Amino acid sequence: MSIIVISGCATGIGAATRKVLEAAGHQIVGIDIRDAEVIADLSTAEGRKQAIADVLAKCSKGMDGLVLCAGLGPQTKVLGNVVSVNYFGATELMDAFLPALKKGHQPAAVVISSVASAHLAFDKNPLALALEAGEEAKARAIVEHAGEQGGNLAYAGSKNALTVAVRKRAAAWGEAGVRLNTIAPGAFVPPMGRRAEPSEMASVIAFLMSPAASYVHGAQIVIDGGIDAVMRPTQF
Amino acid sequence: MSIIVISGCATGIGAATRKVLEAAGHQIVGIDIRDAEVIADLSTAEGRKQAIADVLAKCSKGMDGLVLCAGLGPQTKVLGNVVSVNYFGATELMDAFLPALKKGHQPAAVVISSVASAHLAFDKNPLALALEAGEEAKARAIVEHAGEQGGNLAYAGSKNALTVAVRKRAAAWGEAGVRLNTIAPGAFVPPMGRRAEPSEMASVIAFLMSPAASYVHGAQIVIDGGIDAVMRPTQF
Repeated sequence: MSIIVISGCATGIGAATRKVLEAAGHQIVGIDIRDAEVIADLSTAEGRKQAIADVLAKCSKGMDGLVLCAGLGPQTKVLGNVVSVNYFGATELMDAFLPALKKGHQPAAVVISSVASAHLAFDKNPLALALEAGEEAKARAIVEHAGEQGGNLAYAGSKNALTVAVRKRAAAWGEAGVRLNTIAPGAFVPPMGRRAEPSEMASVIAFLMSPAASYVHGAQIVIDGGIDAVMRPTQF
Repeated sequence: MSIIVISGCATGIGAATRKVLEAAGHQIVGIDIRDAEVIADLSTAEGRKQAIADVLAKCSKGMDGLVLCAGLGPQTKVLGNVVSVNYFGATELMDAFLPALKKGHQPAAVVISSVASAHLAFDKNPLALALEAGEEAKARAIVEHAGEQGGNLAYAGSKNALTVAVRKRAAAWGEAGVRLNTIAPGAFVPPMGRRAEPSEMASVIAFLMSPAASYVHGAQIVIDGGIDAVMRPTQF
């Protein structure tokens, strides 16, 4: 009776989030290339469109939540997919699911960005304009024609653009009565002295999807053991 | 058994937090001008020194947590007190209590800053250097001689410096095994367009003080119903 849609549910944080939310009594409709109710490859427009239709077909009466965990990191073989999945795989889905979310009970959504979103300024983001304008081919070309790196550009650039996109939707989602927040997993040795377990990302998402976070909206919760605080003490 | 020290426990968020953590089974050692185990006024150096001594005497075996909710808003008659309580009332206590927290079980601390902490850049904060240097008289003089909007300066200035102070302690606190984060209040039912109840701040603090936030350290969690996102979409 309480459906929550989760992209990237097959592995990592997405898988760990499915576990915690199911323990809370939610019915999950997952989206991924495998081990998911909705099989889809979010790297292309056609793939996302079909995914959206497949999900909405199962949520004609609405959904209570949405968690977008699909994502590709640097080193990804084809860099164009990093931009497509990380940005459009999130933005097109959250935008298409808002109507359904609006009908839900205490509706909320969480988007997995990255601390890398703070490694660049949006106005200095080579992908910013293209991504905001919905120019996917252009954005993919940029990273595929990137200099030495390219991977960090596609990753940091897409995540930075993603966080800003979520914050720019705060007003509209607030009017619709749906909370929308992001978490930013870390990406040397953190002050807390260890690497995180996906479960530690999922527990924060569970908090953000619950009434305990009733007044939390449009925020980005950094989960990195303290690295960001050490690197950017004066920036928040 | 499990002691949690809470400053500003008599009213508002401090009171709401005390209720939630007490329900969680914690023994609370409150610090406030009234209705507290430790009666103290944190506006003076001697007052804080005495409060620290009185608290440590009750936590000889350590403490499991610390929540600093003491604070004064703009428009407080004597602006010097805003700086003293908001900054030193927090920094001297957390620094003095670290040894005790270090001895605790899954120790964590939460400091209540404000969304106002982001309304001024640390490098452009007229109180920054004085506060960091521990020059209380100098800092108080700055706001009491500011004239127009000296109240906003005292408030935004102390809170900005506070959030930076907490972030610069991330490395040391992490090495000590104690998590340290801030919440940034702004001012069921959708949050946008309404004020929050103190309980909605306390529920986030409860989360930050629990294992669910095991990898959250040095972070500032904004709890404002989305206002900050609307105002600063590209800053986070």
